[PDB]
Amino acid sequence: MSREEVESLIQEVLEVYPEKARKDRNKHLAVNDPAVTQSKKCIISNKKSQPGLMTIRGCAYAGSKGVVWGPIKDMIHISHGPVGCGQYSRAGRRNYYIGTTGVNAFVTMNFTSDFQEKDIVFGGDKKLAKLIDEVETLFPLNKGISVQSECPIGLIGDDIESVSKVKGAELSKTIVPVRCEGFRGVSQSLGHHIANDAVRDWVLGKRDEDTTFASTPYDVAIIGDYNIGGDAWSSRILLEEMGLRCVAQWSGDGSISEIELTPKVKLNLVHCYRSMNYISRHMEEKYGIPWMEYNFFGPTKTIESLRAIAAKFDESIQKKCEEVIAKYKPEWEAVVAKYRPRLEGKRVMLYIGGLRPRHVIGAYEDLGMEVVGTGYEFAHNDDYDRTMKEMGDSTLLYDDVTGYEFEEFVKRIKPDLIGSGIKEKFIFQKMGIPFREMHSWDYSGPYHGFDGFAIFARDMDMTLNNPCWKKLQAPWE
Amino acid sequence: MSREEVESLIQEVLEVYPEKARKDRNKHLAVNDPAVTQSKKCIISNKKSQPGLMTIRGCAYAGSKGVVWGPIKDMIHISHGPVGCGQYSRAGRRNYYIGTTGVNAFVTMNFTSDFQEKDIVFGGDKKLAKLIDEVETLFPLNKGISVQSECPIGLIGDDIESVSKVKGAELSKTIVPVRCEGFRGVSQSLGHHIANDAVRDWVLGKRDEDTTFASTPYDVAIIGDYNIGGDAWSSRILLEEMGLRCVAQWSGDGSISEIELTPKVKLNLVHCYRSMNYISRHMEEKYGIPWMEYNFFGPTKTIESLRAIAAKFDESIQKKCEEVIAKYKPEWEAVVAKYRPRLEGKRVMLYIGGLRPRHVIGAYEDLGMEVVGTGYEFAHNDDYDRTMKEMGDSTLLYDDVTGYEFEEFVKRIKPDLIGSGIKEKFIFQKMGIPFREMHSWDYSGPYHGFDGFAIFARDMDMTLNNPCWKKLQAPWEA
Amino acid sequence: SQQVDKIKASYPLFLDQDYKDMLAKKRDGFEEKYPQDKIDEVFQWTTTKEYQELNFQREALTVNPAKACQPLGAVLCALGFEKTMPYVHGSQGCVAYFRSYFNRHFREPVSCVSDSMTEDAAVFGGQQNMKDGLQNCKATYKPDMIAVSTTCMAEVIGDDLNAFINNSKKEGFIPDEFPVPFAHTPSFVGSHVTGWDNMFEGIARYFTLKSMDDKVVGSNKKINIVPGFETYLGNFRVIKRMLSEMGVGYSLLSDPEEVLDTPADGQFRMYAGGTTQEEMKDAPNALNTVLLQPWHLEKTKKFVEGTWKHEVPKLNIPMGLDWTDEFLMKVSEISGQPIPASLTKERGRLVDMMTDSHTWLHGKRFALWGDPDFVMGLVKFLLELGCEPVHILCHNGNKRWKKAVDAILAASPYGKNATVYIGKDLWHLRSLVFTDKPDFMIGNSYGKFIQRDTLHKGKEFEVPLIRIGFPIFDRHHLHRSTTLGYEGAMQILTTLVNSILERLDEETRGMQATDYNHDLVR
Amino acid sequence: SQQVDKIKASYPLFLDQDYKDMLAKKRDGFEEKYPQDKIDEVFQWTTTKEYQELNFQREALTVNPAKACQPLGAVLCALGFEKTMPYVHGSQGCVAYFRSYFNRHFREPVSCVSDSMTEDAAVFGGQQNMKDGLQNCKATYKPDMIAVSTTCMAEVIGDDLNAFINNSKKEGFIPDEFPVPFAHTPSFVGSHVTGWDNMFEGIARYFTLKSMDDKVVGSNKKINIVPGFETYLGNFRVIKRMLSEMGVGYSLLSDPEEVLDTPADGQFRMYAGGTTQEEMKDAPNALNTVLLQPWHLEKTKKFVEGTWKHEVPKLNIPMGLDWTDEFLMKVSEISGQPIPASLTKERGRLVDMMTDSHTWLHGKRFALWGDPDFVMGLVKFLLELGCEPVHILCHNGNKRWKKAVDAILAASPYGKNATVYIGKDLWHLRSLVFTDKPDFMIGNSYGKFIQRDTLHKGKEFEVPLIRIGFPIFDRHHLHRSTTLGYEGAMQILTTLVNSILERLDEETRGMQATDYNHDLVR
Ligand code: ICS
Ligand code: CLF
Ligand code: CLF
Ligand SMILES: [Fe+3]
Repeated sequence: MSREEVESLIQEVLEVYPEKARKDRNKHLAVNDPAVTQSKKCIISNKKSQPGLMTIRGCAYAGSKGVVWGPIKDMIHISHGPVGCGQYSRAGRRNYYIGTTGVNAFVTMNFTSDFQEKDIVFGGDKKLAKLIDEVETLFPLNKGISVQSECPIGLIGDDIESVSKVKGAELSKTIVPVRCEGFRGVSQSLGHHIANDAVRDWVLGKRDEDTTFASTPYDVAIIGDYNIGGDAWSSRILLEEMGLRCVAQWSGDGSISEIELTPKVKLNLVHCYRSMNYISRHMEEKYGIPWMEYNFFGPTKTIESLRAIAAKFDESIQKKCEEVIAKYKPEWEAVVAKYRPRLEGKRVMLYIGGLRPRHVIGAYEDLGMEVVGTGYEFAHNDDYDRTMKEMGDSTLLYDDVTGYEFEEFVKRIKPDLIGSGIKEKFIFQKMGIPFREMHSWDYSGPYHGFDGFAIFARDMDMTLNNPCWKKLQAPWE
Repeated sequence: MSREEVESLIQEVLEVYPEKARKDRNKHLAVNDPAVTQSKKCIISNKKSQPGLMTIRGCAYAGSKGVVWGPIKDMIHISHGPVGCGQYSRAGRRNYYIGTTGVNAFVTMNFTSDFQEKDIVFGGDKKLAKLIDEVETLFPLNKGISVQSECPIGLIGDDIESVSKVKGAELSKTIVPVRCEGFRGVSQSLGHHIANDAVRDWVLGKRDEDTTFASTPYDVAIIGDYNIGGDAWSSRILLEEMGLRCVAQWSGDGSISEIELTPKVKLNLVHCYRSMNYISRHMEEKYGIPWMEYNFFGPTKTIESLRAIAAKFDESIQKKCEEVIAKYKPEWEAVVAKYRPRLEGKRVMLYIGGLRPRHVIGAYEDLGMEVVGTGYEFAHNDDYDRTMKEMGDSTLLYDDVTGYEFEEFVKRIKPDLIGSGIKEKFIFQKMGIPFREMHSWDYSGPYHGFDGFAIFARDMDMTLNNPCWKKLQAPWEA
Repeated sequence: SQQVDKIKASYPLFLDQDYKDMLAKKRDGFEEKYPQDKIDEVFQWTTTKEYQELNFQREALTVNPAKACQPLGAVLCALGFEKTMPYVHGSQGCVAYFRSYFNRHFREPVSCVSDSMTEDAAVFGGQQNMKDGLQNCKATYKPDMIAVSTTCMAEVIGDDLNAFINNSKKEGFIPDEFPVPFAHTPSFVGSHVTGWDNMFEGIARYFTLKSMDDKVVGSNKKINIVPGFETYLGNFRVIKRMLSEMGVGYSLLSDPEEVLDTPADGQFRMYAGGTTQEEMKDAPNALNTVLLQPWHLEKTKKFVEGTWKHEVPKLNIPMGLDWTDEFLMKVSEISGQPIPASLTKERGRLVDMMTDSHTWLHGKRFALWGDPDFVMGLVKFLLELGCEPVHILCHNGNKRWKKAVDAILAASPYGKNATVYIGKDLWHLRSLVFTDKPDFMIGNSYGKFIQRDTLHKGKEFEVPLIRIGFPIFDRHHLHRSTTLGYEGAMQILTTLVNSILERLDEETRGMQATDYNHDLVR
Repeated sequence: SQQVDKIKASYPLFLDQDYKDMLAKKRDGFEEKYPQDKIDEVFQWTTTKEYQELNFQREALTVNPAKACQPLGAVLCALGFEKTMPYVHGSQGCVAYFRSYFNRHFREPVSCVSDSMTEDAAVFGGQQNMKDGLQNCKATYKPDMIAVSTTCMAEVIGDDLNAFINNSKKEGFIPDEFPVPFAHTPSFVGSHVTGWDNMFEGIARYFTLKSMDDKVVGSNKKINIVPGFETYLGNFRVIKRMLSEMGVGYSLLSDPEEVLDTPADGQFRMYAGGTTQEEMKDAPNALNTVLLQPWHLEKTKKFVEGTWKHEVPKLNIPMGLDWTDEFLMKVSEISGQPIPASLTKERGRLVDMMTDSHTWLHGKRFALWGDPDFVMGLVKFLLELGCEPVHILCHNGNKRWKKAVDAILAASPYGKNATVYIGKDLWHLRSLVFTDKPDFMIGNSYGKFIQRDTLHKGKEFEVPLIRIGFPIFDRHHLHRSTTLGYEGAMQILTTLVNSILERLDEETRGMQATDYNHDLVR
């Protein structure tokens, strides 16, 4: 499709909207120009969703509790408010961890204050204090408590900060109040920011005056990798094979202790810029720790990232990096030789949250696949700035796409594969188009690193070339 | 019902038969008279089944392969002939054993020659020899082979005895040819007799000149217990708690070695008289080993049997018997106290093969339950002689009962519970009458001994008092 | 490392020696993990009766609840009407979660919209959000009806749904004649089933309250059927099939069966089937209204009896033999149609299966949880089977429902060792299955975690989970099953007896150790 | 010892210490058992490729066959006709075994009689047995028809069924007009399916051969359906339902569905339903005859084409998507009825389930066995699902069937690693699943033993069994399932995907070891 045809498609799709909705949505759809570096000249992002248009965006509670704080395994996270928010987000995200659940790890459990009408009418601060006492009684091995606010908390005037302070002083426990009420912001992005601020204010500076940790020149932290299907472990094995010491993982399979030890590392390796750039900038400005973005999706991006990371250290790390690359070259070369012929030339459209719509493009291109449309639920304009040079010319870019918009774009473009979330999977499967869940990896993975690339290629081949896609038309119709 | 009522019921049921079938079947139905000791004056048994009347009887192959030889665990049993007989009898009988199946134990496996048309036309002796060689190759840890003949073997003129002799001499292996063709005899009973004769002729005398086994005065052999759901183990624990040494078990969880060691024991304890009285009499006449019948169904019969067995030995065995009885008294007394109130006064009709129809009566009576009708598939007249004194007065006795006869008797008598096989279970369950499988114990058990009695009482209560039996009539049809 | 011929997913890729060593290094160097002996000691403590006493003393903390919030049930109810868009006035995160939950349970598209209420509306309210959302939804997705529920934010700030919708119609954002039924669904009251009840009552009120003058009870020869919160498509199908066999005219109000089972034929159908607006308008003319799940249809019952003047029969959920019989007899009495021979034969076949499987089912002990009507129907059926429902948990149950279930248990000798808990979550149930171990658990996918915990104590302490209820996330296409009627009773019986037999086969599969009981025939 | 409050059955009663000690004493004193190290060495040897080479060199020995004998299938076919008594001329042990086999699979009464041929008939034949048996059976059980098959004894002796039955009618033992169809069913030829074919051909010939003069093809607007040896009641039901939805007149010849599913209502029904004699007499007037399982209906096909002059379509078993589509299109062509929207929606829903479960089903390796048509349909459906049927065993298959299955495998990329074996038993399959391990086994209950063996090698070597086929003895009410059509395809798909998910849940249930992959959502 040429640029003019994509623009005409955008206008035709927007034709159905009322004037206000059409005017707003025209600013969130664009035709990619790779030469453009200031994406605000072509697309607008991080705005309010239009009412009643079936957006895919979540809330600030999802961005804070479900994304940042939830993966931290040795901490207990209280969904403060009614039962629904905690129930729907319980174990829905595959942020993998190692631990004994209910004893020393609590990721897949749902702790909630289960607000009733009386809690709404008279407040829930006393209930929160009693809940903290009961948590301490029944889960003595927890190493900290976070209180993730749901919508009613900020509307009824509850003061969770004072409760957190008093109970933390009384029990000598880290209690982190997070004001992640769902109505705040426009998406999960403000949840990321609020969670980062809570980490900064209540956890990160805990060992500022502690010098007992033995630091090495090769100390790195992994920031913004949430171990989806073990992605962070696949990245960590490569980083440690390179001679580096991964002190912390933020926050997949993460403990509060390594979060507290993060200010001691020599380098910060940020995978998800969108969710953790705030804390990365804070650590750079306070402790002087440099941070760099890296990409471990596909062999090409993985090799480039490994070389860039090793360039931040001495020659021994560079030699170990070359050794790692040489060791893993035959494996991913065999993966390419097996699967690229089955996937060469296939066109894919993506719609994921805030990092992956641009991060997984290199992995698709390593298999000979072309990304023709991409978009974000909640990315900012810096994410689109990074996205311009990764996307092909005259490709489609969408921000906070509506269900109708995505369906019409898919109808016109007709991609061979779609990568999006669970709320689009069955829609596009019923349309006869192979679909890959790009949030949960379709309960597969990991996809990061060389080990993840084999799984990624196998999954793309198994879904794109499945026989079921050739059977949707009845032979008598 | 009175005696006249039972006689009238018998005549009314027989009314439907043709003259020949009615005349034959009139001799196989009787009203019990406990004072009668010669049952042939009232009932006739061990005769040919009437054609086309849906008998429950099996064949001689079932009585030999499925009953006697099959439980022997370290031996490989070849169903010689077409595939059907071995396939239908594979693992259908719960003769329990301990072993590694396919390596040193082979009870639940189906070995067959799988006769084709060419084997029928030209014989299968060469095929049998090749099969024996292949068995030796693929199952080196087998301690013996038996060849159970199916129907075509005796009709095509195959000589399995010569093949067995030649291959046994060549391989230094015990190969037992059993002429248990299904058409022989009238039921599984001749299968029992043929299997006993094969044991006598090919296995039992193997260690006649061997004296290395160290015998003790308290050596007993359990004969005719096939470990159905572990019944033989439940009996054995009681016998060994009594100070006795159980050298052999025939044939549930049985090995060929203990069969060969049986002629060294001091006493034979026969549970199933019907299936192993032949070998018991042979051992008595040859080795001078006395044999005695015992009953381990229910606490009363178990205690009586234990005392009778201990009376065959010295005073130490009797003292140990009293200790065992005292130890187990509270357990079965608690079982009775729990379950008899739920079962007192319930009436039972039984139809099983050749031993149990009279053996389980004491266990039923220990729970306050009355057996009003009993019968056998293939018992002889000595079994009925033993059955007369166990059955109540004016109770119904049936030999080789037909499906129609059993259904009509159950319709008229209306028992609270029926104990029979798998071919009657669903018939009587659809009639709204609780049913207990008295062959396989409804995949439960064991029922022997005190541990078995607990399970027996629990099972009878769970089936007789199940809520499902109160729901067969739809409320719009009460 | 990966072998291209046999690629490993996370399991068992992370069981490789290099990954194990890296994980051990991470744990020993930076996690500051408690010693394994302390972890084992604390786990053993959590399995004890003292821990259970501490656990049941909870007043403020809820751990692993067994319920959802009202707008989820409101959305499910709204999905049951023809070309109807569920519209949740409030914040969009709620709608994202509702859609994800239903997508994971049904493996189907779930259409629902939000008006995306933000901090701006947290003070002035969401009137403008309501106007713009109604206009945008109608223009874009073209529904014939928009059924409006609320999130907790809108309930807390006190948005007037009626006034907002009336203003939307007055200013021309939506046509005046366009149907916009609404219901307040506060998430801090009740649970998802309460939301279903509120949404259905709102829709029925919207369509019938102001036009009762011309209604005559029983003038259309039909029976209204209100299923309630139902996530088994087979239940809708079996109710419709059974009513069709009897030749009984019926109207299934809120029928989401079609829209939750659309075919994959190359096109996406946002709407499919559902109760029509004409059916809802004509509902007061029915002979009577039957509530399939009366214990969360109380507001609907009040409206139907007080406004439609329908003498709603006192019927339990048609689960199991006795209650299916009672439902069929009541339907026959209301409609005048005799119960046909096909249904009698079906009942007889269910009884035959009961007699076939009673030996394996007898005496088995069960811990179960779920919604009140489903739980009480399951308890009744288990009592009919001779099973023992030792633990009966209903997080969203009330005292009257508990009294009714206690009355049901007292009527059966198999309810002697049964205890009913209301307001207890799955951590309470974990304590119960540790201290008073049942044979099996019946519940939704969350119970899988409990099973894991029991297996951590030992194989002999493991309590296997039987997945019946909502939501089921870790198995495929179980939402197609049936739990109502004779068909549902047979399906439940088969599942129970075969779970028992599978467990017995697993326990007796050890060669030369327990395989003496590895019977071919069971 | 037993505790009255918790009574132990054999498992785990015999795991008590006293029983363990007694068993150890028995083994050490009198069993002369091989040392455990030797037993382990021999087992490990039996798991190897050298043992497989020795095992596949067998020429005379058969171990654990996967087939039965002809009269079993003859009895099953005879049971499908109205008020018909199966009558097996020969020895009674065969009939006892047939009845026990069918009772255990169906958990239902199975009526069948024998004439009890003994040593007396071994020389002179069983003519008197035939006369007396026919008279007694007709007088006692009052059937409208007696369908006569044979045991191996009668076949070896050479009894003339036709002459014996004619003499029985001539001497007045049975009336001349009483229908007594017969078939020779030698157990040393073919298998049970061959017996079904022979019995059906005998019945059809008896009712139609001598009255073909007045028959006109297609004059009753019906299609004959011959199901063959079928032990899933759901298959009969689904074929009848699908033909009814299309509005296609049909006659299901040999329909045993009613008599194998009688209700438990307080009375025993020896006979129920079945194909009527009028239906069989009118069969040549049908438009065409469709054979559901053509690979064991070859004699029936020859009779139908040569005598009824029906152009029997070349159709595979209607299993899975493509073959169900072909069956429906052929039925539409023959009858002139279009395929309705309900069947199209059902097909679309099956495709939707396929798309939902393809990720879990893809690449899974299977060993399967059973009857030729069932096995071929299962292989076809597995190929449609993206699965790999690595081992395909059919003990009663022939070379032409193997060629057809090889052609099916070559047409799919997922059949690359598949091998078809004919004349091999389950010991061969045990060797195959040890040396070339699949993910799962699909077959009857006998495969459970194979699973045990694999578990003895190790948990990582265990091959779980998925119970589809005949006979299923260790589970309850699986005979009610469906394997044909879209409904059967959905049931099979659900079983397969949920077996995979159950195995994955079992493998990831270890706390702090593998439970990182114990996902709530799959
Ligand atoms: S945190 Fe973000 S929506 Fe960066 S909220 Fe979301 S586990 Fe997505 S594109 Mo789900 S900004 Fe992570 C994300 Fe990306 S939950 Fe995961 S997949 S890389
Ligand atoms: S936007 Fe986000 S998910 Fe929504 S409530 Fe707000 S924090 Fe939570 Fe919660 S209980 Fe249910 S799901 Fe809501 S209506 Fe309230
Ligand atoms: S009375 Fe007995 S069971 Fe009958 S054959 Fe004879 S030994 Fe055997 Fe065998 S293969 Fe089938 S089941 Fe028979 S027809 Fe022959
Ligand atoms: Fe049955």
